[PDB]
Amino acid sequence: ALPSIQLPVDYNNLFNEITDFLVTFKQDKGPKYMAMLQKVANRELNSVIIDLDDILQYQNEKFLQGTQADDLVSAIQQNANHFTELFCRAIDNNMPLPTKEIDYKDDVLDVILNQRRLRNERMLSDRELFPPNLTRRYFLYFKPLSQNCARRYRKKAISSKPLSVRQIKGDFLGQLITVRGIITRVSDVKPAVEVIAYTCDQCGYEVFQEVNSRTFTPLSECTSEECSQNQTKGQLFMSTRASKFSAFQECKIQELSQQVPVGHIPRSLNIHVNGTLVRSLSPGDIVDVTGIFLPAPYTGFKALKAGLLTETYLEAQFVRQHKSDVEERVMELITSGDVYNRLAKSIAPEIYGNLDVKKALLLLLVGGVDKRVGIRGDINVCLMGDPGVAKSQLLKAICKISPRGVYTTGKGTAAVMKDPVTDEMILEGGALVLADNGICCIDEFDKMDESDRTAIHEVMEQQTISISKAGINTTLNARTSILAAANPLYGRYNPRLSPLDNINLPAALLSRFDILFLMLDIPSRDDDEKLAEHVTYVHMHNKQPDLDFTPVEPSKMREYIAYAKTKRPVMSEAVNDYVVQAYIRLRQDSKREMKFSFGQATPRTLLGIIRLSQALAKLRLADMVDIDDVEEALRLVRVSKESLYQE
Amino acid sequence: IWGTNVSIQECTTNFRNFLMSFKYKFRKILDEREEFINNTTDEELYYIKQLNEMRELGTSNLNLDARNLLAYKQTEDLYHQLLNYPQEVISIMDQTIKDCMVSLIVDNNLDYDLDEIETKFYKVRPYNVGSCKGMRELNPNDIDKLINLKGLVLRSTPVIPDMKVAFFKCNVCDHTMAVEIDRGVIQEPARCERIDCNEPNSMSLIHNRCSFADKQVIKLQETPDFVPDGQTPHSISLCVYDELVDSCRAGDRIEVTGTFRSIPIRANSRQRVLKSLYKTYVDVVHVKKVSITDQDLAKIREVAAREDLYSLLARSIAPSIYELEDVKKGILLQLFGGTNKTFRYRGDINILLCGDPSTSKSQILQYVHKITPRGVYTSGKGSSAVGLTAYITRDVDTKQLVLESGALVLSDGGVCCIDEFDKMSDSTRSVLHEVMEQQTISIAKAGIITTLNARSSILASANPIGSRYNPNLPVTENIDLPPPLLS
DNA sequence: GTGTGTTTTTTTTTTTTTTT
DNA sequence: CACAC
Ligand SMILES: Nc1ncnc2c1ncn2[C@@H]1O[C@H](COP(=O)(O)OP(=O)(O)OP(O)(O)=S)[C@@H](O)[C@H]1O
Ligand SMILES: [Mg+2]
Ligand SMILES: [Zn+2]
Ligand SMILES: [Zn+2]
Repeated sequence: ALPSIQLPVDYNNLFNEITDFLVTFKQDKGPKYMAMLQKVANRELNSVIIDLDDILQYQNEKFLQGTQADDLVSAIQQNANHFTELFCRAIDNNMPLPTKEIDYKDDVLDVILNQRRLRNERMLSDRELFPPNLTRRYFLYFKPLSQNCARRYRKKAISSKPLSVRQIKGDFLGQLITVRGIITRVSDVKPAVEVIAYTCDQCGYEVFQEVNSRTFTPLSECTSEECSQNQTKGQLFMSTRASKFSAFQECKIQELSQQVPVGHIPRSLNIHVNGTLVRSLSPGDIVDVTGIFLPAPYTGFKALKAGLLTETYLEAQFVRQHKSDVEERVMELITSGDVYNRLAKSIAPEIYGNLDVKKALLLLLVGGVDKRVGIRGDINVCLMGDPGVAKSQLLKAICKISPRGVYTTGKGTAAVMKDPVTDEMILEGGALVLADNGICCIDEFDKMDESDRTAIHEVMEQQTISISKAGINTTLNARTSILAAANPLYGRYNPRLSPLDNINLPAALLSRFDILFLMLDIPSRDDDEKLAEHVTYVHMHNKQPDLDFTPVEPSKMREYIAYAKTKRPVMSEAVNDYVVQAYIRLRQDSKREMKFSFGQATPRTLLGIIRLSQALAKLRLADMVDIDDVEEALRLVRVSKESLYQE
Repeated sequence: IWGTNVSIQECTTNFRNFLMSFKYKFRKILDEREEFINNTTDEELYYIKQLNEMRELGTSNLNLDARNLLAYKQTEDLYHQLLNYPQEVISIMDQTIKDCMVSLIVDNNLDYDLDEIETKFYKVRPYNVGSCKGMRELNPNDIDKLINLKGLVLRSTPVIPDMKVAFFKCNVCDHTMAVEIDRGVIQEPARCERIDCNEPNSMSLIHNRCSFADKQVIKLQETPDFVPDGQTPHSISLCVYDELVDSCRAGDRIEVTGTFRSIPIRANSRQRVLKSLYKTYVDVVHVKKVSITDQDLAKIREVAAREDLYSLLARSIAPSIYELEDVKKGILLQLFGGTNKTFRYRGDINILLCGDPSTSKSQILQYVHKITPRGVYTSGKGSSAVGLTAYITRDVDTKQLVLESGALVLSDGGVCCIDEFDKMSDSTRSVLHEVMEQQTISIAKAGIITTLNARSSILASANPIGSRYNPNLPVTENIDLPPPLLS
C-alpha cells in the first residue's frame, strides 16, 4: 500500500496567491507581468522570466497589510518543478487575448484547435480535449534572487549563494539552486518531443500523449470512442505538424580551479537547457547558472541493473556570464597618452626593459590589412630570446590581453576526431583554430614536432588548417597571428654561433616570419639592479612600481583595429618608391655584408614592411602611411636585424 | 489539405493558370530589374517553353525558382503554403505538371504516346525558396518546412535500397500480389487475394521481386565563411531519393533546398520504445552547385596561326611572375609533352625546379596546377591532402581493408605538381623511382597483388639546403637529392 | 499465462616486439 | 528484478 504523510504547503492557497501576485503586482503599462502576458498574446515574446525579487517584494508588501503569503520565495526553493506547472496554469487562466493583427499564415496549432473544436461541437449538441502544455506557445523560467544584505538572508535563499559542483549534496535534489563554473562540452540543438499528436487512419480522431520520460512507447491503437465502439482497431499515425517539440541542449559544466580542494579532481555536472535558453552557452564560458536540480532516472532496464543509485542534472533557468563612448575615450587616451610609448609599457608593466619588443607587440596586435589578393594582414614574430628572459610572461600577458588570444607550449594543438564513442561527434577543434581572430602564443616553439611544424606552416601561408582523417579533407579556418617563444638549444644563446645554428628550426620557416628579435640577458651592474628593485616593489605591494602612465584596458586596441580595418590606409606612390629603394639598398648591404647569411633582404621582408606600415597607420588614424610611417617601419626592421647581430 | 484548411482544387487551378499565361516579364518586373527591355526572354511564356523543351527532350525534373510564384499574382498564397506545407503542395505541383503536359499534348496536336507521358513521373525542384538560412539557426518550428541551406558535403553513403512496393507470394497456391507501402509500414494481406485459395498467413514476401528506390544520405557541413570562428562547423544528414544520386561528390560546396523533417529513434531495436531525441534530416528536392565547340575550334586555329603563340602561351603560363621565360617554355612543353608511343615509351616530360628558396617556385606551381585539367598539387615532404602513393587502409566504418590511390595515380596525362621534393621521405622517393622508371606502381600487401598504371607528368620544386642555393656549388651538393632521381 | 530480454563494455594505457 | 514481445 501507499502510506500518507501530512505537509504544510497548501498548494491551493499557494496557487490562489500566485494568481493574485501575477494579477496584482506593479513593480516600482499596468502590471508588469500582465504587460508581458499581453506581449506574449501579441506573439512578441515566448519567454516568461519569473523574477524571485518580484515575488519577495510582493510578499514584503502584503506582509504589512495582512500577511497574505506563505513565504513563497522559500516555498518554491524546495520543489520548483510543481510551481513551474502552477505558473503555467496561472498564465493560461489569465492569458490575455491578442491585441495586435498578428499574421496567422502559419497557425497549424490554431488550425488543429479550431478543426477539432468544430468536430467535437458538431456532435456535442446531440442533434480536457487538448493538453494544457500543447496550447502554450510560451515557456516559463525562473530568475534567482539577488543579494539581500538583510536579515532575510539568514542562510536561506540558496539560489542567491553561488555553489560549486562539489557542494551539491544529494539532499539538494528538487531544490532551485545555482552553481558557478566553466563549461567543457555543449551538445547540439535537438527537438525533444513534448506531446505526440497521433492521428488515426479511420475514425478521424487525433489523440495527444504528453511525455516527460526521455523515452516512451507509441500508442498505435485507436482507443477513441468512435473507433472503439465500431471495433475498427485503427492504428495511430504520428504527426509532426500537430505534435509539439522543444529545442534542447545538453551542456557539461566543470568546476573552477578554485573550487577544488587540494589533492582532489574537479567534477562535472550535466545541464539540460530547453526552450528559448538554448544556444546561450559555449564551451569557453565561465558562468553562474541557476536552475532546478533533478534526479534523471535510468528509466528502462538499466534501473533494475543499478537500483536506487540514480543520476542528477540541473534544469537551468537563468545564466549570468562572468568573462562610441569608449571610442571618444580612446581618442582622449590618444591625445593624452602616447600609445606608441605608453601602451608599450602597458603591455608589460611588470617586465623591465625591452620596450621595442613591446612596440612590436603593439604593431602585431594592430596588424596590417592587405586582404586583396592577386595578400595577408597577419603579423608574425618569433621570440627566440634566451633562457631566463621573461618570454613566457610576455606571452601570458598577450594571451590575457589579446581578444581570442590563446597560449600553448610547443609540447603538450592539431585536431582530434570522434573523441566520445557514444555520441560520435565530428571535427573537434584544437588550439590554433581557437585563436582564429586572435593570437596564438607558442612557447617552446623549438620543442615542437614536425607534424605541428607543418600544421602551423600551412596555417601561416594559408590562414587555415586542414585534416584528412578518412580522405574527407575538411579544413578549419585559423587566421591566427603567430607568436613564438622558442629558446636557443643547449641553453644560453651563443653570439659567436650563427642564430639559425642556435635554434633547431628550418631557415625557410624562420625567414617567412615577418620580423624576429634577439632579446638575450647579459649580467650588468644597473639593469639587473633596477629589475630587482621592480620585482621587490611588486612583492611589496602586489602591484607594479607605477612610475609612468599605465593603461589597463585592451579595448583601446580593439577600437583602433575596428576603426582602421575599414579605412585600409592606402599606400602612397611615394611610399612605394621609398620602400622599393629601401629594398634595393637592403639587398645591396646584405650582399656587401656577405656576416651571417640570414641578413639577406627578401620580398617577404617587403611584405612584412608593408604590413607593418599598414598596422602603424592603422593605430594612427587612417592613411598615415607616408615617409614617416615607412621610416618608422624600416627603423624597427633594421633594429630587429641588428638585434640578431648584437655584440 | 488536412491540418491547413486549404482546398487542393484552388491550389491546382492557381498553379494551372500560372503554368501558361505567365511570362518571364513577370519575374523581370517583380525584382524591379531595370533590364526589362528584353522581350523574347521576358514576354515569352517561359514555363510553356520549358514544357516544350521537356517534351522534345523527355526529361522529368523541373527547376523552378520560388520568386516566380511571387511574380504571379494568384500564386502568392501558393508560395506561402509551399514554404509552410511543402509535401502536399509539391505533390499537387507535380500532378498539375503532368496534367498540363498531357493537356498541351492533346491541344497542340503534337503526336506522342500519352501512356508514355502518364507512366513517366515528373518532378519539380523549387530552389531559391528563401534567405540563406544558417543550419545553426534550425529552431524546431521548421519541421515539415521547405528550407534553403548552404554548405560543403563531407561524405556520401552508398546506394541504399528502400522498398517502395511489396511483393507477396502465396506459398500454397503461388499467387503473387503487390502491396503499396506508405510511410514504411507493411500492409500485408490478411488472406490470399485469389478466391479459390484465400489462405490466411500464406503470403511470404519475395524480397528480390519487390520494387526498390534509391536513398543516399549525405553528410553536409556548414560552410566556413558562415560558421562562427570559435566553434567548429556542424553537420547535418541530407536525404536523397529517386534522383540526384551521385549528383554531389564529396567536397562539393552546394546550395541545397529541401523539406526539414525529423523522425524518432528506437531506444531498443527489439522493442518499440522510442528515444525522445527525434533525429533530424532534410528531404532534398533541389541542389545547385554554387561553386568542344566550333567557336572554340575557331579560337584554336586563330591562336595557332599567331606567330608568337609560343611566347604568348609562355606568358599565359605565369602572367603574374616575371622573367623565367625558358621556365615557362619548358612548362608549356611539359603540358603538351611527347607522343605516348605504343608497340614502352614514356611520351612525357619530367621537370624539376632547383635553386634558392623563391615564392615564385610555388606560385607558378599553383598556376600550372590551375591550368592543367588533370593532376594534383602536392607537397612531397608534407603530403597532407594526398599520401603521394597508393596504399590500403582500414576505413573504420565496417572495418573494410580498402585501397586508396596516391597522387601519382589518377594524375595520368596531367601534371602532378610536387613541392618540397628534396625533403620527402625515402620510401616515397623509392615510390617515385618506380613510377618514373616502370611507369607503374606495384603493390603486394595483405594478400593483394596489383599493378596500377600511373603514366603521370612530374613538375617538382625543391628548395636547397642552407640559406640559399650556392651557384659555385653543384646542384647535387645543394639540393640534397639522389643523383638517380635528379638525373 | 509461461517464459523472455535487455543495460553490456572494448577507449586508454603498459608492455612486448620488429623495424627503423 | 519488469515492462514489452
Ligand atoms: N625583464 C624582466 N622583467 C620582469 N621579470 C623578468 C624579466 N626577465 C625575467 N623575469 C622573470 O623571469 C621569469 C620568467 O622567465 P622565463 O620566461 O620562464 O624564462 P625563459 O627564457 O622563458 O625560459 P624557458 O621557459 O625555458 S623558454 C619570471 O619570474 C619573471 O618575473
Ligand atoms: Mg619561460
Ligand atoms: Zn481508429
Ligand atoms: Zn493463395
